[PDB]
Amino acid sequence: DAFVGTWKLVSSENFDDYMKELGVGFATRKMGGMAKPNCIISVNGDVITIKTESTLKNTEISFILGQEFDEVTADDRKVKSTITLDGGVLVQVQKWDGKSTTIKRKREDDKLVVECVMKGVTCTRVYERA
Ligand SMILES: CCCCCCCCCCCCCC(=O)O
Ligand SMILES: Fc1cc2nc[nH]c2cc1Cl
Repeated sequence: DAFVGTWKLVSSENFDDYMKELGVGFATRKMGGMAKPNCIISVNGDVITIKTESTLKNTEISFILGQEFDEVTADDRKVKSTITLDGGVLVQVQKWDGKSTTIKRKREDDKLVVECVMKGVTCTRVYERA
């Protein structure tokens, strides 16, 4: 849809703080902090795939909107994830150990804007088409 494409990270604010609030240790925060991943989003019927590719790590999720799935995150959390579409925004929630974080992906002009929230910390990442 609006989301399908190959996207490259162009900007990020507060991602270290976000990773810290998730419990990510220093070595992994250091690897994530200056990573400039690509995000490849595709759809085949009911099934949406999001690949995230960077020099040191590749991850992938495939899902159906509104159906919970098990996910291993890039920082090795084992989470239960659910993704829905709300007003054109893809809203992902991850739940583990009684905690939750939300990742919202939205299309704005030329950009794919991703907002990640954990407790009082909000991170914003912007991608542009590769
Ligand atoms: C190898 C570096 C891994 C860094 C671990 C980061 C923690 C996972 C949070 C990912 C939030 C997704 C944001 C996005 O799609 O831009
Ligand atoms: F959040 C991330 C997720 C990733 N998955 C693969 N490489 C990545 C780099 C970053 Cl920073």
